[PDB]
Amino acid sequence: GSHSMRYFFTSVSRPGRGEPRFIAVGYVDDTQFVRFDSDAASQRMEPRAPWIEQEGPEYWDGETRKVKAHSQTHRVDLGTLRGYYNQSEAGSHTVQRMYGCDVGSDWRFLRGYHQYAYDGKDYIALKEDLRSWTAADMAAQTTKHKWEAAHVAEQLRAYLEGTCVEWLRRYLENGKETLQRTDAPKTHMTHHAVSDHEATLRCWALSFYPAEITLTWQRDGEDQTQDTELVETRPAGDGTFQKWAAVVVPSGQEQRYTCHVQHEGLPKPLTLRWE
Amino acid sequence: MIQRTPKIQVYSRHPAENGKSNFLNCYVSGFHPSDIEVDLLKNGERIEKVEHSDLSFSKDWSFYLLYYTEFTPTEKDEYACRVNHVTLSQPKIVKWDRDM
Amino acid sequence: YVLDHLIVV
Repeated sequence: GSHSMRYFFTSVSRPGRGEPRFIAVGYVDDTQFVRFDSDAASQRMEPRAPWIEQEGPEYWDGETRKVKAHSQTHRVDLGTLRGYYNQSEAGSHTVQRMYGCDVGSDWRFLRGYHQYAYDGKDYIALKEDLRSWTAADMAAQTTKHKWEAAHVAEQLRAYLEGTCVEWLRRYLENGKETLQRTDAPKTHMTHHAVSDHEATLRCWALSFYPAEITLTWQRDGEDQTQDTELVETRPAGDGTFQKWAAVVVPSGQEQRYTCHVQHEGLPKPLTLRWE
Repeated sequence: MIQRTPKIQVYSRHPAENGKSNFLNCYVSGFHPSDIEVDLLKNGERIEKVEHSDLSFSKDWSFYLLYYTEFTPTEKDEYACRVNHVTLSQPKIVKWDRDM
Repeated sequence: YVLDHLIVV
C-alpha cells in the first residue's frame, strides 16, 4: 500500500511563566516513532517505537540538534507573528507546523505537504506542485514574498521529493515487522433495545491496523445513512485501532440490515447480518 | 483565535470482561487550543497513575490525546472521564459504557 | 529524518 511520513510541531507561548512549550512528534503511517518535549528532563529526541531504537548514537545526536534548532525558530515566529497582527503581549498564542511526504505502493514519491498555522487558522501553505505558496490573509502575504525571493520552496521541495523518500524507505525496511504488517479487524455485532418498538444494532471493528477503514450500513441491499451513528476511529492503546457503527431498526426488521467492512487486512469485504 | 470544543470517547483497550485486567481509555480530539485537563475517575475518585500520549494534531490543526490506565472492570464499579477545557463552561464528565 | 533547513516567518 501507500505509506507516508509526517512531522508535527506545536509551539505555545506562555506570557510570563517562562519560555514557549515546544512539542515535536513524528509519524510513519499511523505509528509514532519519535518525540521531543521542551519541558522534558532528557532535553533530547526520544524514541517511541522499538524499530527506531536500533539507530546509532550518531543519528540521535543529529536529530536532537535539528529539533532544538527548529524549536528556536518557532519561538522567533511567535514574536514575529505577534507584531504582524498587532497583538498584545499578554495573550498566549499557538503556532503549528506540518510537513510530510507520500509514496505509492511502488514506494516512489507521490505527494508533499508544507503548512503553517497560527492560533488555529491556516497561515501559509505550499501547493502540491511544491513550487507555489498560498497566503491566507495580508499578514501571510508579507511572509510569502520573503519566502518566494529566498527560494525556500525549492530547498523544501528537495527534502520532500528526495530526502524524506529515502528515509521513509529506510524506516519501512528497519521496521518491516511493525509497520508493513496489516491487521484485519475483529468484527462482531451487538443488540440494544431502546423500547418495545425499535432496537439499536451495533457494528464493531477492533484490533486493526492501519487506522483507515470504511463501515457501511445497508438495508435490503440499499445504502443506509442519516439514520446511523458513526464514531471517530479510536486508538486501542496497543498499536491497534477501533471503530463502530450503529443503526436504529424497528423490531422484527433486524434481519433486513447488513454491515459491510472494507479494510486492507481483509482480502474480501466482510458482511455482517444479525441472525 | 479559533476554538474547537473537544470530543470525548471513553472505552476499553479490550472487550470488557468482568474481573479481568484491562486498560481504560479516554480519547479527546477535535479541540483547540492545546491546554486541556483530562482525569480518569473510579466512582468519582481520581486514579493516581494515568499516562497519556504525546501531543499531536489532525489535518484541521485540531489537537488529540489518549489517556489510559490499567483497571479491572467490575459489576459494582463505575468509571468515567473528566475533561475540562476553556471552551467548556463546566467540566464535562462522560461515563464509561462497555457497550460503546 | 527531521528537516535539515531552517526558516523564519
